Formats: sequence, C-alpha cells, structure tokens
Amino acid sequence: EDESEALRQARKDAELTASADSVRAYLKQIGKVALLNAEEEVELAKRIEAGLYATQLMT
Amino acid sequence: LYRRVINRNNRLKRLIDLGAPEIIVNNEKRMLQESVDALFDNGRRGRP
Amino acid sequence: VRLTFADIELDEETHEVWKAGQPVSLSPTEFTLLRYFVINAGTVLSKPKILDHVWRYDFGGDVNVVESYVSYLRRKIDTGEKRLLHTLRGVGYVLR
Amino acid sequence: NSVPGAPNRVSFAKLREPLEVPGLLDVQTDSFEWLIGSPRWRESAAERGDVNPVGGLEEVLYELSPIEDFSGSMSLSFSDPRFDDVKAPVDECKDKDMTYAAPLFVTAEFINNNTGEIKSQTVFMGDFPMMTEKGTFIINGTERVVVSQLVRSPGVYFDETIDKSTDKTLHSVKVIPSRGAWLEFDVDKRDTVGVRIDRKRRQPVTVLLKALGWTSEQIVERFGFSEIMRSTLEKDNTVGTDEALLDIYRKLRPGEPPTKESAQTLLENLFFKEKRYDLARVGRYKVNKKLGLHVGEPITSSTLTEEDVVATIEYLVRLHEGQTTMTVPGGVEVPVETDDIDHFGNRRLRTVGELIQNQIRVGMSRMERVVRERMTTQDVEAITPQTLINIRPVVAAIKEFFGTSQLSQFMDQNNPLSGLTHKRRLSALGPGGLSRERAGLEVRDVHPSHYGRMCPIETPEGPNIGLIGSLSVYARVNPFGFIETPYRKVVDGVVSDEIVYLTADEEDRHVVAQANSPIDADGRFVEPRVLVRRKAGEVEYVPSSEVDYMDVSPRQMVSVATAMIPFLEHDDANRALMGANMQRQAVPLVRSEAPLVGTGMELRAAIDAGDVVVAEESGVIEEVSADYITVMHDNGTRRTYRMRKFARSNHGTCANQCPIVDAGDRVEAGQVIADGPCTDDGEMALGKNLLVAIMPWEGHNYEDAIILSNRLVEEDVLTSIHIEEHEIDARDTKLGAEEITRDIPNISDEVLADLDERGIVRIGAEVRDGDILVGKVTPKGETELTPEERLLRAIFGEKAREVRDTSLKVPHGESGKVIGIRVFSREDEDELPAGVNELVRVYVAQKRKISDGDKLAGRHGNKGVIGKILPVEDMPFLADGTPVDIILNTHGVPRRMNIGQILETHLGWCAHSGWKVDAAKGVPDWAARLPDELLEAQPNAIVSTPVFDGAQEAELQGLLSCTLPNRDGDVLVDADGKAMLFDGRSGEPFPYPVTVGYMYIMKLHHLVDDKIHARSTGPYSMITQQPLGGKAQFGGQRFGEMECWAMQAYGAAYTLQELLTIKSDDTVGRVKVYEAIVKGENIPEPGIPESFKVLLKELQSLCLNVEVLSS
Repeated sequence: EDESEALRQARKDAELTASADSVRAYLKQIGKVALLNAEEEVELAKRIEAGLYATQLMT
Repeated sequence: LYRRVINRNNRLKRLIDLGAPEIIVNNEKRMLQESVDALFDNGRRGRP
Repeated sequence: VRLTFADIELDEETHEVWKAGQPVSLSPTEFTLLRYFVINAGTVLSKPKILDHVWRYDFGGDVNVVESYVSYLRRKIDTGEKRLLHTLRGVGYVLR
Repeated sequence: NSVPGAPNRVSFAKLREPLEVPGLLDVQTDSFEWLIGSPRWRESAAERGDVNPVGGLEEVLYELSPIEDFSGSMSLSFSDPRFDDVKAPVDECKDKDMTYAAPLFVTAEFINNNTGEIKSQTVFMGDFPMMTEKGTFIINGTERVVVSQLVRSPGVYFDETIDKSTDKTLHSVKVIPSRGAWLEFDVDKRDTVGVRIDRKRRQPVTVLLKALGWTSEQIVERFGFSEIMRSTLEKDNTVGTDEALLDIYRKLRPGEPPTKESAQTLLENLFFKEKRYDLARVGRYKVNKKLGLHVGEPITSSTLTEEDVVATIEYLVRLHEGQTTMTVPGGVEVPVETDDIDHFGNRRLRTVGELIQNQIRVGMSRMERVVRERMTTQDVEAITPQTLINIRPVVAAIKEFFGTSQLSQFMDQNNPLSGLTHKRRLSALGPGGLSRERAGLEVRDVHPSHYGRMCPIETPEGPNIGLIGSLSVYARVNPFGFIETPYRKVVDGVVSDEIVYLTADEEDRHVVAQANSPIDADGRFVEPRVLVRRKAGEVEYVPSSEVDYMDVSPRQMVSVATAMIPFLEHDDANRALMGANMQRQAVPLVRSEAPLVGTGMELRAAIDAGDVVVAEESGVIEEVSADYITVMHDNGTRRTYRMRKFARSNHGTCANQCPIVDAGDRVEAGQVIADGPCTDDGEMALGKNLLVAIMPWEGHNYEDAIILSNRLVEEDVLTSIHIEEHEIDARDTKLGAEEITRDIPNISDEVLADLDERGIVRIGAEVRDGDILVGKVTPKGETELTPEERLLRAIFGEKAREVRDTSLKVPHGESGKVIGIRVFSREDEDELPAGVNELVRVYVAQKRKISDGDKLAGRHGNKGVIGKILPVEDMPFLADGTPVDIILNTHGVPRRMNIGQILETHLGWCAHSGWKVDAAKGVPDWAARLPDELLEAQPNAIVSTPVFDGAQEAELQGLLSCTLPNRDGDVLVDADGKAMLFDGRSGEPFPYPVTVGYMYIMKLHHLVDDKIHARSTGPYSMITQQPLGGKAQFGGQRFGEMECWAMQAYGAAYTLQELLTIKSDDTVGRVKVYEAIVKGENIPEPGIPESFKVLLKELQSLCLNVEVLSS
C-alpha cells in the first residue's frame, strides 16, 4: 500500500521517465516546486529588496 | 521553420542576458534544439 | 480632346486651365505636372514617375522640387473649399 | 409501364417482377430528410420503429444539452431545432454564386437553480446549406455531391491467426469504438492472455479483472472451464484491487505519482464515461447483437460497460477452447464464431446525413467549450443565451466540410447518367477510412455479401479499382447505416408475394433462391434441386422444400449504369466493367436518338436523374414555346415550367432542354413534358444508332481503330456543343483601380471592332485564338524606361501610355461564338469578394464536329479512336446501295470475349428492319415461350432486352430468319446475320459475306481538341528553372528516368545532354540557343544546369562541406 517500500519506488521510477514530449517534460519539471502564500511571498519580497539595496551599496 | 528557430534563439539570448532560473533557461534550450531538429528533419523525432 | 476633372478644365491646344470658367496662367513645369496629373485621374503616381516624366531623367537634384510644385498647384487650383490633389505619404499624389 | 407518357418498348422478359424499382434518389433524399426532421420522415419513423423517432439535429441537440457549470446552480440547454424559408431559389443561387441555404433556430433554455430563473430565446444557429430536390448541394454557384462512404462499423471484432512458430492457433479481439481508446485482447504463443490496452503491451486479464472490483475467488467461480487463463491467473504475480489499479496507472500514465483515487477515477473515465469514450448507437447495437446482451430493450448508455467487457472476455476464451455457442448470464444464447471485417454486416455506410451530423457535432463541441468558458467568466444574473452562444465555430465547421473535403465533389454532369451515378455511389476514401496508400487486395476484392448491395461490375478502372462502387439498383439503407436489399419468401415451397428487406446479417441465417427459377405460376419450382446461395457465400443445389428466400428480380446484383448494357450476360466481366465506366463519359450530342435495342432501365434512369421536366400535376397544356410550358390544371390553377437552354454544365457541355408536347394535349402527373440533354421522349439516349460492318478494312481500323463515313460529319449525326466560360475581375490595388474599358493602349482597331463601348465583346461576335474578350487595363504607372522606348516615343510620337494591359485574351487553341455575358459590380449592390469591384464572365461556344482522334465506344467496352474519316463513296455498301456508316475490326471481338456486342448488332438489324413470324401452323418452337405482341414488329421498332431475362439466342436466330424486306423484295441480311457488300473503291463484290447491323455508338469526352499540346518556349518555375507542366500553363513534356535510361541504352549522349541542359535548366544556354537558332548559327555548348546548383546550395545549407575540385 503506502508504507514498507510499496509505492515509493514506483513514484521514483515514474519520476525517472523520458517524457519525450517537451510540453509534458516542462510540466513535470514545473511540478517539483510547492505553491506559496501571502506570508512566503512577502518575506521573499523583503529578501529581494535587501539584495537590491546591498547591490546598490556595493556599486 | 527559420522564423521559429530565430524566435527561440533570440528569446534564449534575452533570457540568459537578463538572468533567469535554470529550469526556464533549460526549457528554452530544449525548445531551440527541437526547433533546429524540426528545421532539418520535421517528424524524425516525436510528432512533426 | 479636352482634359477634364469636375472643376478643372485643361486644354492642351490653347494652353490654359479653367476652374469652372476661371482661367489662370501657370509656369511650364507646373503646367506639364498638372497635365500629366489630369490624364491620370484617380491613379497614384509615385515620385520616380513624376520626376522621370515631368522633369527630364537627368535631374540629379533632390526631390522636394515636386513637393514645392504640388504646393503651388494646391494653393492655385485647389484653393476652393474641397481638396482634390490629395497626397499618399511615402507613395505619391492623386487628383480626385 | 406505370409511367403515363412512356413510349412503347416491347420486351423479351419472360418473368414478371413483383415490385418496381424504388426511387433512385432515396439514398440521399431519405438521409437528408432524417437529418432535418421533416414530417415525411416523421411518418416514416412512425410506421417503422416509432419507439424513438428522433432526427439527427434533434439527437445532437439532446446529446449536448444540458451544459453544466462546476457549481451546478445554473445551466444551459438546447431544444426545438427549426428551419426557415430558404434564402433564394436554386436558379438564383446558381446564378449569383450564392449558397442554397436556410436559417436555423434553436430554442435555448437557460436555467438558474439557486434562485429560480428561466430564460427562453430563439437563438439563430446559422445558415444551414440545403439540398435541392435532385439530391445536390449548391455551394457558391457549383453543384456538389456528397458521396456516401464505407467504414467499418465500430464494435467488437474477433479474428484468428496462425503463429507459424509452432502452428498454434491464436485468437484476438479488438473493441474499436468511434471516438475512443482501443480495447484489445488476445491469446499469446504461450497460454498467457494479453490485454494490451491503448497500445501498452502488458497486463494479462488478471490485473484488469481485479481492478474491475473482482477477486480471484469470483474469477474462478464465474470462469472455471478456462484452464488456459486460469493458469494465467495463477501467474498473476499481483494480488489486490489497489495493486492492480496502481499497476495499470503506472503503465498507462508514466511520470505521475499514483494515488488511491486517481487510479479508480482514471479507470472509470477511460471507458465507462461517455464524455471520453462512446460507441455510437450503431456500435452499441452491434455489441448488443454480437454478445446477446439486450434483445427487448431500447438503445441507451452508448458507453462501454463492465459486464460487456467480461462478456467479451468470456466469448474470446470460449472461442479459443473450440466452443460454438455461449449464453452470457442474463443474456440470450448466441453462436460463437470469428467475425469477418469485410462482410457487409460489419462494413457500414456513412451517408450524407451522418457526415453532416458528425461535422455539426464537432462544431457544437467547440460551441460547448466556448460557452462554458464564457459562462464561467461573465457575471451571473446578467447573462443571456444570446450573450452566451457564438455560432462562428459551427458555421466555420460546416463550411469547412462542404468545401475542401474529398467526400464532397463536383457533380460531374456530362450527362444525366453521370449525375445519377455520381449520386448513389459508395466510396471508401476520406477521413475515417483507408486510403489508396493503404488499400489491401482483400479490401479491393468482391465479397460474396455484395450481391444485391453493391455492384461488382461498375467501378473505376484506375489505381482506385475496387475502392469505389455503386449501390445496387434495388438497394436500401437501414436506419443504422447497413445496406439491405429486398427478397421474396417461399413457404411450403411456394413463393409468396410478401417482400421483406434483408441485411447481410440475416442472409447467412437463410437460404436464398434464384431470380430466374422455373416457377409454375402457382409457387412451385419444376425441379426439386435449385441453385442457391448458402450461409458462407457458397452456391449449391438444394431440395425445393427447404429454401426460405428468393430474389425479387434479375439485375438485383447490378448497378444502374451497368443495367443499361444489353446482352450483359454475354459479355466478359472486365469488358462489361469498361462499358459501364464509359457509359458515364458520353457527351450530349445535338439530337440524342433513343437506342434501337436497350433495357427498360433508361426510362426510370431519365426520370430519376432529374434532367427531364415532369408534370407535377395532371392537366391540359395551355401554350408551349421554346422556353416555357404552361399547364392548365384541373382545379383552376395553372403552372409554368421554365426550360433551361444552353446552360454550361460543370464539364463544359451543353444542357439544352426541349419540349416534346403539343398545344392542346393533356398530360398526367409524372409524365415527361420536356426532354433534357441526353434524353429522347423521356428515356436516356447517350449515342446514335450506326450501321456497322465488322470486317477489317485496309488497315485503317488496325488495333481497335474505327472508321466512319463522311455523312456522319455532314448530317451532324455525331456533333456536340461545347460551352466554355472565362473570368476576369477588376480589383483595387495599391496604385488605384484597374478598369475594364475598350480604351486599351497600343492596340489596333479591327481587334477592337468586336468590343462595345463597355469594353466587353459583343454577344454573338465570333472569336478566335489571341483575341481580346475583355479589355481590362491596370494602373502600373511607369517602370525602368529603356533608352529605346524613349527613342521610339520621340521618333514617332508615342504617348505616356501610363497604364498596362492585362486584358482577358482567349486561351490558346480554341475559338467559337459568344453566348452571353454576366457582369458583377459593387455599384449594383452585388456582393463581391473584398477588394474586387467588377467581375466579368464570358461564355464561348464551339459546335465541335466529329473528327479523327476522337474516342468512340459501344456499350460493351469496345472503345477506339477514329483512324480515318472516309468519303461516303469509298465505303462498303449493301446491294441496296446504302453505305455502311462505321467499320470496326474483327480481331478485337474474340480476344476480349464481348460477343454480346455482336448479339446487339444482330438484334439491332432485326429491330431496324422489322419482322413477322408466320403463324400459319401455330407458332414455331422457338417462339412458344416468346411473348405475344413481339411476333410482329414494324420497321424501326424499339426493343428492350433486360440484362439477365434477355433475348435468347434461339429467339434472335428465329427473328433473323423472318426480317421482312426494306423497300422492294430484297433480304440483304441472310439467315445467319451476314450480308454481301460491294467494295466502294474497286467495285468488285467482297468475296465472302460479312456481318452488318445497327449498333449503338457513343462519343466519349476524350476529344483530341482537348488533348493536343505543343510547346517551344514558355514559363519556368521559380525554385528551379524547369518548365511548367499541364495545359493550364504552357506545359513542357516530362523526360523521366526511364526515358533517360532508354537514351543511355542507345548510347546517344549529346541529345541527352541537350535534353537535360539547354532545354530545361541552363538559363544562359536557353537564351543563347534561342538566339543561335533564330540567327542561323550552330547550337552552342551547354553549361551547368541550375537544378544542380540549387542542390549544391541545399546540401550546403544542411551543414555539409560539399565542393567541386578542378584538379
């Protein structure tokens, strides 16, 4: 079923697939990153603002 | 076919000169490779 | 054998132009320009057409000469309320 | 005769048929009536299968409705598809390039369940093209016919194969549904049973059965005898419904992680949900009948079902075990046997209605997608059905079918036979069927189920031999698209008058007798053993008390064109095929004399082809002219039939119509009023009766050539009207507007004499090659003026001539008179393509006389070109002095086995001369069974020989015996059909008598005037400088690889060099060779062909470093 090495190897072998169609391959590759929410996006904005400010300072 | 190849190449060079995630850049590179393969042989690989 | 377009009446043999009974004296260049316009009513004539026919081929100058002459003809016979000698930008001129 | 105005046609038929030929356009008319939903079809469904009368449009509407949102609180539905009066009459639509169409409206219901809202609107669905009363569509002024196509019916098919490794007998089954994913089962070389699904070559039946909610215990309980797949189950190596589901998921959908619920929902969605997989109603019926599932239940839930799948598996395993009968639980007992893919019980016929319904289905699928998107996007409580529906996909789809689809073709109308044969034709190409690149010889063969369904003689001869045929004359289409044919039934060995229509499915379950069987006027056959067709297509003898069916008539197995071949049974199969194929290429002459010998089919063919005006209501005829005929009906009203004259058909032949009635005679309903192009007195007449001798003459009829007298030229016996149309359009352009005007620069005056002030040639002004039909002058301005042009206008006084003359000139190689002109312009409200302000079409006629090189043919496949036209004096003439009209070689008959043409010759002479059988002491023995009213015939009589109940040889010999003399007492033709001829050149009598008679000869549409081409220098292609090809361009012959091989075989090198270099590619070589040949010097050395340089640059552009090395 779910545990005892039952379907994890199936998921791994599924992810290790050619997927010769480029659109399907792109969808597979885009599938590996989780969605965000309001909090995560706002602190990401804080981080990029800090990076831009530091880059301007070094310039 | 030539227009497709030119569009893909120009978009790729814009992407690399602007800075983008490697997955985006790799998808663009795969598109460019498929465009060149379509130019020489349309349908030799995958659907034409 | 009289060249006509609505208002404008050009006669070759007697060499003057009428605006519904209004004659006006024109320069020879402008006269040839008007004549070879009127015989091509409703048709676009491009700048090389104009220069090669009205002027001689060996005209080695710049083109705005025809621009000035079309201005002359406009202020002379187009001076009525309606505009006849219309311009198509980058293409040429048509009387219509 | 059963036709009020029929001319008398004495017949040699011995037997009386029970039922008359059906309406020959039923195949198209009934299908379109079903699609639309007319009250006539309503009554037809009421009298036959009233359980569920639903039209095609109603069915697609009811299937699409209701369209739901994700919430489900509001929905849309369609109902009541109604039509409206057509836009314009057929003649008007054909005249002004419209489309014979009608508006369509649908009563859309938008419902809202959250609060309760009903919105009713008559939404305009578009302008549906309509079908004329003659079964053709009018599209942009062209007559188009949608030919019915043959496709395998969706369903379940079993087949058996030999592995050839161990001679093991393997069995496979395919469930092939229309618009779905395939299902497959088979038995492998070993005992394993494969269920490769959707082209995934794994999964024995164990995993599928387990994923279907079944356990191993249930499998062994239900399926116990199947030791083969019981062992397969023992090698399942996968236990658990969830395990089987995940295995199926990870096979069919790689790259995605299986879930507990996605597996179940995908397995259900693949087949058991009609949104993604549905056999049509025909497919569901086929599966139900094959497996005996439901026999007293209506058709619904067209998608596949789990018990259907398990029944399929049970059938397959029982078949492989060698069984012969199975009874599915809850289902009726049914035989177990493999299915033939080419049997006409499985090859269904997609007709016009079905094709139109499918295209509508595509359009409305796009409709549903767009409306669901817009109904999600737009705000609720402010939405309307009008704001939701956007008919553009539907109208675009119907247009995209009706134009540019190989199942919709120009209705070729050389003659009414060609039209009627283009309709009622069965193709096997197009989308959804096999193609010429795919055809198998087994497909091209003649299946025994064809008898009475599709003709085995009438078919195209070229590469598509066997893929196109014609409906049998008595055929009909079942409501499910299966071809069925009538047959009588015999009870107690006595034939009833009861007629039942039988499909090829039930024919195998019966033993159908023969049409021409020795009936006893009571019901019984004289001989106990009769020759019949059994279940497997075999023919055998059977005791009379055991047969159960009999043919309705002879010619049941034959098409409509072939049924017009006299003495068909005396002709070989392929020669009869050629004759039937040439029957439909005969051009319409100026007279169209009815044949002396024929069959009874010509009358009905001419009536049903729609090219002959018929009195739709009985009444007297008030007045008649050359264009209109007015009839005074009984009930006060009067009717006027306008008669089309000299209208050009799609293939450039005249379509003149002429009245055949008087000014006071009464006519009945259905009687011919005015004959058409190829008709005489209302019966089809494609040629002329010619006096023929069958001796070889001086070698001018060598190798199938034909000789004729010059009186055929003089009397216009063989002459035709050929009308040609030419088009030119004045269209706006960047520099202004082209104008059609008689003022055209640098032109002479005599060539302008035939041009009126409008700029178009006067009607009636005769024209020849190189002349101007339309003086159309275009605005060009000026170009590079070469010094010589300036010098010329200086020396003589040539003016500006600013415009260019792209005038309409007659194409090279024809002439003739001008009939009429149609002129279209936007200033007269006329609708024109955008950018065109004036359109002109010019019609030119040539009265083409018969000449050498033209192709003549009989009705028996005896074709040939005209070797020589001979002066009337230099022809063999009988002792009476009448010259023969046509001479055919005698070496062509016995080699090709078409003696039927000679039989026709003898009977034609007999019918031309008349006869009287002397009944002094009873009738002679041969005339005992010969019908009355045929013992005595006046000169120039007309006789009908039905194709298989024809005139026997003994009867024909007896008729030839008594052949009453012509003018004085003289029997020119002796007992054996021959006669003595005088040579018109040397005068001495011919040493031996040769046969003479009257034969029906027709002129085919292969006139040398349309096949003569020559080219010296013309256009060239762009990419490579090769000359063009075809008479449309200026042509240039193809010197192929085989011709190159022949040239090398001769050892001739210089002419090969010249044929490849300075005639086709070397541009400098071409110009230089033309200059050299005109000036008078020897031809220069050829250069390098341009095509080779093109190849060099092409290979260079493929990243290949290819170059030429000089040392």
